[PDB]
Amino acid sequence: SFTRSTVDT
Amino acid sequence: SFTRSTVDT
Amino acid sequence: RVFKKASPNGKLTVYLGKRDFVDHIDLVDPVDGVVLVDPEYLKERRVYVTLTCAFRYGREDLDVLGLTFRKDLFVANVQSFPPAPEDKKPLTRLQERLIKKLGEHAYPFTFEIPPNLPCSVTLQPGPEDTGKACGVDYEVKAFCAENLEEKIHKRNSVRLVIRKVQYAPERPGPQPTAETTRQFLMSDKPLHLEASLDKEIYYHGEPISVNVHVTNNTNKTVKKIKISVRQYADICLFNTAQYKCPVAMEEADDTVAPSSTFCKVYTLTPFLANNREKRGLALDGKLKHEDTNLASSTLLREGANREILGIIVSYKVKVKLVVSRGGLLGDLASSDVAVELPFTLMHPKPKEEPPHREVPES
Amino acid sequence: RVFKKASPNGKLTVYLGKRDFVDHIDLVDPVDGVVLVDPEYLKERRVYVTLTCAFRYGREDLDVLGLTFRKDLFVANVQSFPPAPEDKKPLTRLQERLIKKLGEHAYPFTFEIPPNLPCSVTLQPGPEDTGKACGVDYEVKAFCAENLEEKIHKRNSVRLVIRKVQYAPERPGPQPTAETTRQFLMSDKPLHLEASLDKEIYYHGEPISVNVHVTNNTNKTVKKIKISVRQYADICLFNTAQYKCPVAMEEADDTVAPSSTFCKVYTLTPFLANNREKRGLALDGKLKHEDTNLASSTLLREGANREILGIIVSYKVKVKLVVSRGGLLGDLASSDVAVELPFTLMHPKPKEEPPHREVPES
Amino acid sequence: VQLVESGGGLVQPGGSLRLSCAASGFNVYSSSIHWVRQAPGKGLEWVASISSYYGYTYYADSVKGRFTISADTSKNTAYLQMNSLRAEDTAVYYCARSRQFWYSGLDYWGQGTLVTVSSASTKGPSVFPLAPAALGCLVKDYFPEPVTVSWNSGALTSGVHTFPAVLQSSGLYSLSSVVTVPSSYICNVNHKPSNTKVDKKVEP
Amino acid sequence: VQLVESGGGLVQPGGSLRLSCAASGFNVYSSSIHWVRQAPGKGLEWVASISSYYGYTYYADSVKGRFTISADTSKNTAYLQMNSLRAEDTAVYYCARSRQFWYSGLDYWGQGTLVTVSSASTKGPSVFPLAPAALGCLVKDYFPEPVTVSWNSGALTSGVHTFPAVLQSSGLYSLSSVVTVPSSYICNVNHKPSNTKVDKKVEP
Amino acid sequence: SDIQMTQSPSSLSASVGDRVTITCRASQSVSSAVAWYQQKPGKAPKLLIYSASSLYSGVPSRFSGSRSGTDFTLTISSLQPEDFATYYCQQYKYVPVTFGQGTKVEIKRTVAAPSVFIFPPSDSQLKSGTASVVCLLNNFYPREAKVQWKVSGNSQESVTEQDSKDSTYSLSSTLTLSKADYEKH
Amino acid sequence: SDIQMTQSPSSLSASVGDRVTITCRASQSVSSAVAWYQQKPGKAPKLLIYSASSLYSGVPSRFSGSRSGTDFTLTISSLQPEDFATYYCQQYKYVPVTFGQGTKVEIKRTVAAPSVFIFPPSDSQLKSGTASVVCLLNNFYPREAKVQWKVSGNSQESVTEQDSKDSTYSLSSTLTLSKADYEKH
Repeated sequence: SFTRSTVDT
Repeated sequence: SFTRSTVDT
Repeated sequence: RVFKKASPNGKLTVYLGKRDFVDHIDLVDPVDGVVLVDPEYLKERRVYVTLTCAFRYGREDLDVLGLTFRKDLFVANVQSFPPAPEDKKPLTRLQERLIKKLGEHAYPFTFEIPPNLPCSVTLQPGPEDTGKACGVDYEVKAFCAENLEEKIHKRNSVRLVIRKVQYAPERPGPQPTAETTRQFLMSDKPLHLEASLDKEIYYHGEPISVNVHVTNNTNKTVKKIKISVRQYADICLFNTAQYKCPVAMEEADDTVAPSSTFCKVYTLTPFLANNREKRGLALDGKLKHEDTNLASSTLLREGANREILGIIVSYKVKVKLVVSRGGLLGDLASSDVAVELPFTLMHPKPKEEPPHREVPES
Repeated sequence: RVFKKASPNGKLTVYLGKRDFVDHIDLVDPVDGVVLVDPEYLKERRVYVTLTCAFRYGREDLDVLGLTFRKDLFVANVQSFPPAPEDKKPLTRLQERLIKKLGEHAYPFTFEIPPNLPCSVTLQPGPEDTGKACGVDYEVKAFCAENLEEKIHKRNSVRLVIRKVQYAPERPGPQPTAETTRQFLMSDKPLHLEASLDKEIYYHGEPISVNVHVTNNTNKTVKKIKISVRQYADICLFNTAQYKCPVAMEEADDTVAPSSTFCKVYTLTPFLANNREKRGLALDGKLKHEDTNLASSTLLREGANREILGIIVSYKVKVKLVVSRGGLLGDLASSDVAVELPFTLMHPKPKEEPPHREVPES
Repeated sequence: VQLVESGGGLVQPGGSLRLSCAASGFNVYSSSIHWVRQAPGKGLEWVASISSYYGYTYYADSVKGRFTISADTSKNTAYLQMNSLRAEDTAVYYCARSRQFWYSGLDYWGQGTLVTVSSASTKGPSVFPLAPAALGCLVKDYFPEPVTVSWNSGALTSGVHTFPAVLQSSGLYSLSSVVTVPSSYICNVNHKPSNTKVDKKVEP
Repeated sequence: VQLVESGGGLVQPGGSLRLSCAASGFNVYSSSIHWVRQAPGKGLEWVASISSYYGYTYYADSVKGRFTISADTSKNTAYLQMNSLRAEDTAVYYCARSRQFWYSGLDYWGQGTLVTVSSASTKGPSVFPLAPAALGCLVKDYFPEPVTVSWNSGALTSGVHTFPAVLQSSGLYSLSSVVTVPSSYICNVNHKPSNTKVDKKVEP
Repeated sequence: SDIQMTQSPSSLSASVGDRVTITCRASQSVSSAVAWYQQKPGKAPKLLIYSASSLYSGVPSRFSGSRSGTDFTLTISSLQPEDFATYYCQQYKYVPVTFGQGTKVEIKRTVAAPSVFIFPPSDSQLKSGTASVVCLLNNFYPREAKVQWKVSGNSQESVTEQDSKDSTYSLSSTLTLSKADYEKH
Repeated sequence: SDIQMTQSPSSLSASVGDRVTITCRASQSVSSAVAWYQQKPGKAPKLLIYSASSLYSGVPSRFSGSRSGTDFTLTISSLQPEDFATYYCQQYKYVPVTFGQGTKVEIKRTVAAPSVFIFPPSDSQLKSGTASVVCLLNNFYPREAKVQWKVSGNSQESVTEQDSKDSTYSLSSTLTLSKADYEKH
């Protein structure tokens, strides 16, 4: 739906 | 004054 | 009949056989004449006859009306009285008879107009112009003086305005056919356009027939078709100047649907009745103030590619298609398709009658 | 932080390290990413990732709104799951860390954008446009299917719009200086005109300084001076199309007397506030509907003179002088004097922050 | 190449008429079209002229302010609008063409149209025998021209001298037809406008 | 590079004011100019914003319909037109600038201008001595800020604690200045708006 | 300015093969802008000469013109049978373009005796109320003749064209009269 | 949409060389669009961090920021003497741009005994018609203190800034009263 964000731990 | 005409006899 | 002019003092009189000297491209008709002098009251003892080609033209910076600047493009002089031993020339058929009629006090003179010279063309003056004609015009001047450098007197000179004219060639040329193909962006299908006049050489007042063939294969629709005849004039006084002036335009509301063809015949006729207000239009050489038609096309000396002085007049026919706008680029692009058809506009060679000066005078 | 998108079914998820890939002319930043798959519910046993460069554009002949035709300019595909023995590629620094976080069910993919490719440019849509953006825009697509030729399902694919951008070079070039000399007909004295911008490279919103020097020696008077900045865009889809659009014009009523000089400095600034209604204007690549500035100039690959696809955007500054009319030829000649000054309009290279999407959202 | 004009006829004094000269074979920009009228039994006279190339129109002093000439270049036709016509304007109108470049006389002429301006109306002819050698028959008080006169229904074509009609002071036409018979009939008179065929016999 | 604003002052409630921020060192097309107000003793607040490149202007909900922001690109100045000002609108207004490409925080700030909206007029300060250790002096019922308080014409700068002024419920300001003297004077108070220098002595 | 072109003679007669000359005079100098026309009865005029010396195309070479000052002459070398018509003189140097009076050329024949016949009004004239008498002159040459009326203007006469059979004219002069005046004598 | 940025603690004190951490919380996700400012009393705020992790140019490297979900932290490694000011938290992802409440950082000192002084209204108050009494608390640390009034709201107090000589606060809470009520007790 929508481009989300996330961190590479 | 003005250019007249004449015949060559 | 021959034309004679006399000085205000009456001592000097010059005779000319005609006023229009036809140009045959490779050769030009010689300018012959007879000068009548009376040495009894003439103490200068020298008579000089001068042929001058000048580009008379007005000045915009100067606010004075009528005053013009004279720039000579070709000056030639021949001295008649006394008879020059070195200037021995043959006598034309008309020249010898004039001497016999006048007597032993008449002496001849003859000039040879070199080729590659401008023809008599007069630009159309504006409504506020009160001076002499502007353009190229020849002149034959005769006077008597002690020397060339001596100041000239108004009462001791005569001047006649002569012309150098060209007529339509006897042999017609190839039919002028020009075609174009415009490729658009949305689709690879081209938009073809063809045009072809009936014949190369047209006369003054003769209608001009234009054949238009449109083969539309694109997605856009042609809105209007514009047909015009434009006069191309080249002036070379100090630098070459190019300008254009439409003398006959006709707009058609023909619409061409996509993936459909079109064919029509258009008729055009250039004339001076509707071009009175177009200041700067080139017309044939006037003598004093007469009405003259549009300037006839000049026959250049093959493909010599020389820089001819004076005014060179040429004509063309432009076929323009108006293409509908919109879509991606909107009104930014220029999608009009045009093509140009050159043609020649002259007079047929007269049989006996030379061009006259306002035959039914008011 | 990295950007992730998931399929509507939730079985497929792809991770991208960024959305703007800078072009260094000679090399382009590689497009790396990680695709997360779950083979337990995935019976197709094949996962394909495709990078596509397409010229999406509307249709004027079709009355349907929003529908557009897609023409691919560059298509490349790489299969990730199962790991291809032949497609063995090195892992980037960010790519290896993403695999560690996700687990053993994540596989990488990497594309190499070839040079001589168009940058993301989006033409400005009209007020009546309701479809997607028109212009060149890249896209990263990931999906799983039995074969390439198999029909794609809307629930079994993901797509992200990426960009290829260029920034201003570190080294300034020569100062753009252009001069002209126009020779008239009445007099041999020339009309000189010089112009020179302050520097070659300008930024978005930075004012443009124009230095105008007029050395008038003719008899005519200059009426008005027009300074404009025009955007030159080249589109090569099926045939090369050239169009121009002024983005900032400033008219000055300065008058230069004959035999007098003139010197002034003009300031211009192109911006989108007054160019909203100019349909077809080229803007920088949008993601979905954001506001973007005027399209930055494209750095062509030296003088290779290649036919680059897509849209090539360039800018120029035009200095035009209006010359008074009248005199012999009247309003038929075209005596206007013009000169053009090219310049480059880009963004400085950002230090850390990439371009963002409407930072203060309404 | 041919010049043909139409529109002439009988008009009351003070009326108006439209003469159209449909030029065929040439155009109107390269030719100057002139109108020339000829009164019955009189010489030629010039009334109007138009030059479409220079856009100049000329009129005679007699018809100045009443006659208007114009050209329709679409179909190559020239019109002559006449207003406030008088009795002296009755004549035969010819359409003439002259070369624009340049004038060399009226080489091409129209076939001619007749314009009659009279306050009188149509009147029936009256046939009166002429008793005696020669035999005659007088027809008078008729309008307009012409009338057909024959003897013995065309059987007597020898010695017949039909004289041209003349205009009387009352505005009516009259003519006499005579024939010579040495020793020894039927004066066949027909008038097309009144569609009347009156025949009379002549006896001493 | 510097941002300086002028135009602040005392205005009656329901009035209007014009704040002009003359930006120097940069233009207005490549920078977005913002206005931030700070109430006395409170946190920052954003009231207006203008983006001259895209031609977009934004206002806070509290000042919507009353505050108008515009930019004059000719001299690189941004104006803030305030109308129907209320008592709660008194604050210190700052002019801030942010990069247009792209937003990275309000890096450049103005020096600050003070806008006071009160219905009261100028009032003279009243000086009252405070008998006793420490010695004090109270100044009340004055307007507007500030007042200069000194002890012994600046000869007593040790142990003096001039406290910040406060706003009373009647719309008038007041403050107290105290000093500590162990065993053992002159409360020099000056008010610039009223050009009054009142001095008092404190004795037990 | 107006120019009156006096054309003489008004009418002449000549035989076949005779040399016929016609003189046209202009009140003012008109250079050499003079044209000649030929109009047979009932037909349109036909252009013959332009510029007073140039023969029009398609015209037989027997026709010729000349100029001497203001006197213009149209000369026919051999009088062909088809040359018998009316000739007009034109000048086209000044507006208005003025034409000549015209000259009638007819065949030549010997003198013919005029037979005089008198026709009294018939009995039908009695009830009509109008009285008219016509005198008849048949087969007389040339056209000019003298008529005397007796039993005074208001008299009308008509002349027929030359009949090819007899080459003679016919005269019929009529005099209308009132009933009261007719019965007076 | 509006975003309330809860900044804690409201105020803290620390000594030189101490590690100071400040927490900023957002009611909604704001990605990494958070900036930090430092405003000394009387001056304009100074930008320190943008994008919640990028140090502004010209700022000493002791300042640092971090992000963890919606919790933004500003950390000072060594508390330099010039770092004692007020710090505000900003978000610039959604209009309107909302700021934090602000956090005051002051020097740390040992506990100081609050000396309580009472000042009765002077004789000049008798003719003025207004009665006011101010209690004085000098050289007390920390700022928080308790005041009791007796002889009930409508009481005003003012706090001076930390004087560098003593590093202590001063309190002066005043209570105005009417003439009738003042003379009651």
